[PDB]
Amino acid sequence: QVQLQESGPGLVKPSGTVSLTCAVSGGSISSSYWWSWVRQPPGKGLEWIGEIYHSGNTNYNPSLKSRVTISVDKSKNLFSLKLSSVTAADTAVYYCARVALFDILTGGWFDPWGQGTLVTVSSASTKGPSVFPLAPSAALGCLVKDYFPEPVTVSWNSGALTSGVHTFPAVLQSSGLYSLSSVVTVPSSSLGTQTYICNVNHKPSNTKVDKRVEL
Amino acid sequence: YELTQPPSVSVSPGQTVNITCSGDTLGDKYVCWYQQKPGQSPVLVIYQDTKRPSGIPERFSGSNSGDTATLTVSGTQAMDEADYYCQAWDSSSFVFGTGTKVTVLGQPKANPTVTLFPPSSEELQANKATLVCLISDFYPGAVTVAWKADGSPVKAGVETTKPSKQSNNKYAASSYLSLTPEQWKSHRSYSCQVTHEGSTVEKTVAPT
Amino acid sequence: KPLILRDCSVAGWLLGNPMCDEFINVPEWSYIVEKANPVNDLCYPGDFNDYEELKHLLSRINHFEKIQIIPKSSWSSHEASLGVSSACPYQGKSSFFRNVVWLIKKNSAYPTIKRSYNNTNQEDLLVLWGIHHPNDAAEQTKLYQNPTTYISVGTSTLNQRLVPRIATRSKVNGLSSRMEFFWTILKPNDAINFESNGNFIAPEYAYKIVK
Repeated sequence: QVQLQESGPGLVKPSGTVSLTCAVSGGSISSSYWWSWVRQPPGKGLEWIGEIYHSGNTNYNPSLKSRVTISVDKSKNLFSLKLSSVTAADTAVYYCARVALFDILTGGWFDPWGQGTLVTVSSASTKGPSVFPLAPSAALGCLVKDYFPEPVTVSWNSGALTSGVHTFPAVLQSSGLYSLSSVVTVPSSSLGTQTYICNVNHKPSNTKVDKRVEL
Repeated sequence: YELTQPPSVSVSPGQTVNITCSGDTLGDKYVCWYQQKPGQSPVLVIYQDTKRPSGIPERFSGSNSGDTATLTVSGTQAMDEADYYCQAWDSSSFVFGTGTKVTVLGQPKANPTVTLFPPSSEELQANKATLVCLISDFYPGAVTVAWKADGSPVKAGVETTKPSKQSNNKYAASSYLSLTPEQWKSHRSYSCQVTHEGSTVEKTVAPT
Repeated sequence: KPLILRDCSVAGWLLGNPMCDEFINVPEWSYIVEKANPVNDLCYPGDFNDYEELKHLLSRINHFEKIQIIPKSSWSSHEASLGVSSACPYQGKSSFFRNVVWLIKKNSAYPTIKRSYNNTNQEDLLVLWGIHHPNDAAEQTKLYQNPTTYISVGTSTLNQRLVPRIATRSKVNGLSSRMEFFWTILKPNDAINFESNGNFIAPEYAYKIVK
């Protein structure tokens, strides 16, 4: 079986160049096959970038055409991707794929695919989170925003509060800093008789924040 | 060139589900289909409109005519729950469909519950303003969020999570509108519109 | 000057098979010769009718000149560029014979073609065309919306009617379908007539010959 493997820096600063390579094993780069790059921003659809043939012929996505370059190393048996002048819109999971032609007409199919590698575009460096309360008035929670890098672990009342708790995944804002929210669904009767404390932990910055949520 | 798919469809176990893909003169193009499980790579299920790769069960089949292509799964099992993308080629460019989430119903339907939080007093004194729209306890796990500033759509400063599994096996989602304190104080109303299974839930906050 | 084909057959070169690319600076010839066994005969698998008779004729001529009789852009009723195959690659992508046009459906329709070319030259014209025999019923519909199709080629000395044979064949160069090619000599005042509702491989370039 033929296998593809993506590798490269997972963090690139804005205006920088995303630089990736794809190692091909089980097959030769010199084939009747084409070698393609495809990206998928988190929680979104697949986007074709471009492709290359062992002879050097390329085809690019017209909207990325200005800043994209794909090349091939026959000796090391790999092909590579360079996407320049990057912005937050370039944060994506980057896949490489082998493309085969149809027996009749134009186009082709993608197989196999590599595992994919996440590339984040942010100028941020290690930063601790700010923690803000979401006051109910029922549901209440803690907003954990402007922290870099991931992850952030959240618990309530030092683990004593589990039921009714959901900690959401983080969004990467255009600023380059992550933000998530942890909410707990409680009976509306308990709001005046009971105290709720969220426990936020950011291990990369060694930040531990306890915030109480009131009415 | 764009390929349009329905955002989501649900189907009972054992029943048959049709995933549609639409495009200009799509019947003149060979269409391929890909299965993607969360956190994993796309998997080829159907290529060249009708063909199955070795290792794909006869359960899967596809067809193409006119401007619309269709992926078909018969007697679908739990393992068939995934995202499905159609694919074609036009004018020296490969094109992928918007994608369709297929849910096999393992539990009863649940209407979502939407809570909208205005910026906290503390954040406003930090010279920042963030609207938090929290969506929880709904099934199936597919939702579409839209933000309105004074009834006018805003795509700037909006970030939304993918629906995630709760402890009770329902699904939850979140959307953020990040603003500066001046922007948030420029409009008199903000809305979070959440559409789920043809039904639309809405919450509204206002600066004072 | 005599045309000596290094890697290509007469059929492949007349049809303009992409796999035979040999450097030709001067485009005038006397005659055509095939030596031993050609490396490439037909890139899209199929047959060439009356081939032996044609090779003898082209070695019997003292002047040979290629010319464009039916421009590929003159088909505004159909799709003349998208019909391509992996068995005939060019620069890694799918392609076809250069001198003959594979007509497929534009949008959801394949209107009936009535086209006539009158030889206005002072020389005999070698004209080539073909029929495509699709793999199955599904492929027929894919390429041409019309299930039941025909090709009529008239000349004062010829009456031909072809019906594509839809069948699955052995895979040659990756394809289970076939293409049959035909030729005739068009007299200096005579006109050739084409009619087809599908499966037609139309001429673009022809060859002026002198005995």
